[PDB]
Amino acid sequence: MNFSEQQLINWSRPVSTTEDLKCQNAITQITAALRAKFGNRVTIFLQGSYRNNTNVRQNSDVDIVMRYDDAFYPDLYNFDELKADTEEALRNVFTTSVERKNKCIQVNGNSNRITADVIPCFVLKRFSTLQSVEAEGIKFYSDDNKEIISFPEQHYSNGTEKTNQTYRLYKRMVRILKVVNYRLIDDGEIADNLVSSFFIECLVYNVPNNQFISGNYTQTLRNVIVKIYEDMKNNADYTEVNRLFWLFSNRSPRTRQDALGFMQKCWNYLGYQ
Ligand SMILES: [Mg+2]
Repeated sequence: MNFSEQQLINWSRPVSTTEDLKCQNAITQITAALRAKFGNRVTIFLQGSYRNNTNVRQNSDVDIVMRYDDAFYPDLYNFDELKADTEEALRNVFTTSVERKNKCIQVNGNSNRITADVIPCFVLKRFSTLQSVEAEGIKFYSDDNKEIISFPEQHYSNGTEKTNQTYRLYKRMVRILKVVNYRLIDDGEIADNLVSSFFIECLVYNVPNNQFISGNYTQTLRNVIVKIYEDMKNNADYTEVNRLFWLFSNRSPRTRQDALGFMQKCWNYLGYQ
């Protein structure tokens, strides 16, 4: 195949992490700006690639969640106002670096801090039929009126558990496939939204643990791609990493065909035979 075992190992490593000075600087500065307005009425935490340790690009943007939750976690008002107040708190400090986006407020970085997406949100509680329990996550609204929900804590914990059980290969395989995704996008071979990082993470999550072969990145990656590809042809019922909801739920526009096509492009790019 086209890339050596060592090249796959190199691609499997995290590139940006929460240890990075520029990441710490962004979190510190943004946290101070938000606390100046909201005090203890919010919980601030990370989600996305810095939280799950799946970054494969230098100087990656960080996703900082600001959960307005005074009603649920009190000190021992609609979403439009929350997001506007969040934007104001950030603009007072970061001025022209602040840009409102559809699902977040972006705070553009500089020589000393990474860019950050600040995600104002509320507590969400929803019943999971998969687990027959009420689950707690977050909810917010996009500027184009979609209700966006997430379970970042359960996503974090389940992904960490799987990597701990697979010789650390679960997240290493996610990272490799994210690298291939960016390369295919840069080459114009796939659209930049054929698959997202979240989608890749969920696809690999559903590959059984016994497909991850200690110390064999080439064969593990082969197993991962073949398993997802075949599962997509076979109409498989994949879960999200959070194990609370189905990946191919009728709430989500992404499809098994998207995953099948992505796996094919990865297989061809990597040169497996
Ligand atoms: Mg992200």
